[PDB]
Amino acid sequence: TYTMCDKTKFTWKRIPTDSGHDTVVMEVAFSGTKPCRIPVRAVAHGSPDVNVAMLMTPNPTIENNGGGFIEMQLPPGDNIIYVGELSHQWFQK
Amino acid sequence: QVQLVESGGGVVQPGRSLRLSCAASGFTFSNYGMHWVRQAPGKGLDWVAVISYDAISKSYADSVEGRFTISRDNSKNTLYLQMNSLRAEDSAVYYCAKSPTAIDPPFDYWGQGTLVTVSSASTKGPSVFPLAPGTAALGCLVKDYFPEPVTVSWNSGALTSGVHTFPAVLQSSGLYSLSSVVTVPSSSLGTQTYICNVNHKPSNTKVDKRVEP
Amino acid sequence: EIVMTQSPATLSVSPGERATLSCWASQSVSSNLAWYQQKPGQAPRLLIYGASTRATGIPARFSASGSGTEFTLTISSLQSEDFAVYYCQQYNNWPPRFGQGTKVEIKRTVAAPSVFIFPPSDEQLKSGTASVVCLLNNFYPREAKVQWKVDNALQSGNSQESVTEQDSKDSTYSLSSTLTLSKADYEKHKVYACEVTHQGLSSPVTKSFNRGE
Repeated sequence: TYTMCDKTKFTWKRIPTDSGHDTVVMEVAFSGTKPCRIPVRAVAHGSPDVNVAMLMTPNPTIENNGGGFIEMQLPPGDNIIYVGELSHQWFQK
Repeated sequence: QVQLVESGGGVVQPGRSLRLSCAASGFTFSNYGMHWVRQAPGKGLDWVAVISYDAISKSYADSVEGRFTISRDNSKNTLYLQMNSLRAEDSAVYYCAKSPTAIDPPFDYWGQGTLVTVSSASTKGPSVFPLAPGTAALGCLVKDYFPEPVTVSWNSGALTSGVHTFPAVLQSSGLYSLSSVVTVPSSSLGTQTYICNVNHKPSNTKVDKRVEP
Repeated sequence: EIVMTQSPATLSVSPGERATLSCWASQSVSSNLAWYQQKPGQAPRLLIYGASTRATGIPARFSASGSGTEFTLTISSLQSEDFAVYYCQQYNNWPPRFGQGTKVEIKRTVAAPSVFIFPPSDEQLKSGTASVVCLLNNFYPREAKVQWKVDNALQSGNSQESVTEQDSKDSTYSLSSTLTLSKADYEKHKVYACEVTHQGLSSPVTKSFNRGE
C-alpha cells in the first residue's frame, strides 16, 4: 500500500558490489517523501524493455527511519541497474 | 509557460458526486506528479490527494479516503478528481498542483481553483437594494443569493476609487448577502448618477441599480 | 501524525522593514520543508523548498533557513506586494501537511473610521424584512467594535459583520455591519443607532437615524 518512491531522489550509499554469495548488493539513500517502495530494475545492454533484476529483497522500501539495502541476481554480461533514475553498470560473470 | 486550468466545480447536493478536471499545458505532463489541494472559505490549505507521473502510485488524505479517486490521462494532459459521497465539509476551492519531480511535493505551480459548494440550497439570484447617502457614502445591499460568487462594479467600471465590496456573509437561511459601498464628494450627489452593476453568474442574474439621494 | 505549527498568527510590519516567520514541526522533517505565499483571491505560490532554496522567480529578499523541527522565513525589506498569508508545508512524510498560516499585514499609523448609517430602503420594506447597514470606512488597526442600539436598547444576535482585506493604497480596513429586523419589529421602533469603538476615536462614535425622517 506504499507509493513508489520519487524516482529523482536516490543516491548511492554503496554502489553495486559482489556479496560473496553469488548475488549483487547495494544501498541507496533517498531524500524525498517517506515511507515508500523502492523502484528497482535492471536491463542487459541493448535490451532496454526486458527487466533482468531478480530480487532476493522483493519488496525494498525506504521507511521513515531505515531501508535502502537491495540484493539481486543478474544474468551474465553487461547490465545496467536502475533505482529510479539512479543507475550503475554491473558486469556479471 | 506552465499552465493549469481547473473545471467542474459548482453546486452539488450532499451524498452525490462531482468530477473535477485540470487541463495542463506548457510542460511534459507525463513526467510530473500531480496533486489536489483544497481550501474551505476563509481557512488554510488542505492536501487532498497525489498521483505519480505514471499513475502507478496514488495517495489520499484521511478525510477523503474511500470517497475520492484521483486519476490522470497522460495523452490528454488531464488530471481528474472523482468526488463521491460529498458532505458539506468538502466545500472548498479545489486547486490542482504540479510537482517539480515524479510524485513528491512541493507544489511548484498551481491552478486558479474551482469552487465546490456542497449544499441542498437552490440557486437563487440576489435582491439588490439601494443604500442611499464634505464626503458622502452610498452603496448596494446584495441580499439572499446562492451560491457564491457575486461580482459588483460601479458605473459600469468607470468608478473604482473609494469602492469597497465586502465579503459575503452566510445567513441563517443558507443564503448569502454582501454589501458594496463607495464614498464620493457630497457636491457630486446633485449632478453625478451612481449605478451599481451586480452580476450573479450562477443564476444568469444581471442587475443594474441606480442609487438615488 | 506530524503537527505543523506556525508562529505568530499575525504579523504587523512597517514597509521597508523586516519580517520573520516561524514554523515548528512536532518531529523532525529534515530539510523537506516548503514555504508558500497566498494573496487574497489568488492561488498560492511556492517561495521556498528544501528548507532554504528559493523557487523560480522569487526575489532575493525572501530567505529561509532551518531543519529538523525549526524553520524560519525572512523578508528583509517588506515591500507593498509582499503582504499575504504565508504557509509552511512539511513533505518529509506522507501525508504532507500544511501549517495553519501566518498573515503578514502592513503596519501604518492609527486611522479612525468614518462612520455612516443606512436605513432599509422602501423596496426592501415591501418584502417584509428590514436591513440596517453601518459602514466603518478606512480605519486602522483592524480591531473595531460595532454596537447596534434600537431605541437605546443594546441589540445582540441579530447582526452580522464583514471586513475587507487591507487596502493596497492606504493600508486601511473597512467594515460593514448589517442589523436585520422583521418589518413589524422595525416599525415598532424609532431610533436606530450604530455605535463604534476604535483606537483612533478618543470616545465611541454614534451614528443614528429616526425611522421616517
